[PDB]
Amino acid sequence: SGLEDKVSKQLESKGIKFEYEEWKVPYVIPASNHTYTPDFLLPNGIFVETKGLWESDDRKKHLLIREQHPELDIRIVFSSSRTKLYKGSPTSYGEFCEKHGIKFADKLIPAEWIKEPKKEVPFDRLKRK
Amino acid sequence: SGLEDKVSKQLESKGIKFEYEEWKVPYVIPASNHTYTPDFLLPNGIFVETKGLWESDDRKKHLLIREQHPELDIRIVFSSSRTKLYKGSPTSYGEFCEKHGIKFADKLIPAEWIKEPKKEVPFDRLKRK
Repeated sequence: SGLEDKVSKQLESKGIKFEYEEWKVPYVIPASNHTYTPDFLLPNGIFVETKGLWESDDRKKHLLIREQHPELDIRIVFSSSRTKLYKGSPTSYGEFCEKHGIKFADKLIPAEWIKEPKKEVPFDRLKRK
Repeated sequence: SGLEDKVSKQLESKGIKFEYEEWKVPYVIPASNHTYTPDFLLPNGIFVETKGLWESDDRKKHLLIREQHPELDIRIVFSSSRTKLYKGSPTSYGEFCEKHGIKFADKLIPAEWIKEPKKEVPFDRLKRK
């Protein structure tokens, strides 16, 4: 940077010996608690989230929720699952979902999902509104 | 949204009783591990970070570092300590530092800091670049 150079030029001019970016300090960012509210809950126990732009954080949230709540069946309906993860990415929302076993579809809830046999939803583990 | 509207219309048209944003799924964002590399380390054991823009995440980082490594003396030299935290915020970088006990200066490292008596830095706690 320009700032680092000024400071650097300062110390040297005054003959101050110093160390630069020589040392690393470890630290941990504490685990945090959050909640996610799926857009729709179908009678057969299927949760459905609708999504246009699907940002990095949101993808991680889904991967985390699947790891933490494997008995939850949460699927996604995209305006377009072809959209690429980011600017010049080669990977698309749909591809990502396929890689992680996230069931998805475009524009509307597929007819077959609505018809899957109802399953138990662990509501005790959830918090209402 | 167009997507939430179309999907709920599709559901209503098929007679599906669905709950909308009725349930909160709790989840945890895992603790993460990092390392911070101060820009300079003076002979007397004082570390100095040079900062221009200083974002919300960078600030939060500084507080975690002070908490986890209270044995280190980490100070900040800003391009301007008058800069506001974020657009609209009334609080400046300099006021954030005073509120949290972080020593700071503007543009160049204060001569009086350079002159403070040496304090041994516990390098066993740190990791070389």
